[PDB]
Amino acid sequence: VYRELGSIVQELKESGDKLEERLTMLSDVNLLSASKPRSNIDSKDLTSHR
Amino acid sequence: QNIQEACLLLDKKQKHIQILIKGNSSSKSQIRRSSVEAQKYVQDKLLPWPQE
Repeated sequence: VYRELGSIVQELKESGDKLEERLTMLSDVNLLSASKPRSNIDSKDLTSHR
Repeated sequence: QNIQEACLLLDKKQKHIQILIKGNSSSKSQIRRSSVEAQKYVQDKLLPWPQE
């Protein structure tokens, strides 16, 4: 009984941890379509600087 | 000679009765421990799982 209940909690926990890692990824500001353009030119934007 | 051999048999059987009495007292004590061990396993290991 203990061994089967332990498998179910392990599977639920691994699924929970993978969900939280995906939600943190999908919340990255760089991936969001609604990112207002920066007013300042990025230092990596060599063409706009030139 | 048969009377002497029968006395030695009586003594061997008497030693075995003493071993059996001591063995049954030990077994009664072991059944009581096994009952407490099973209850303690249920309390410490099984009952916590629903909250997780």
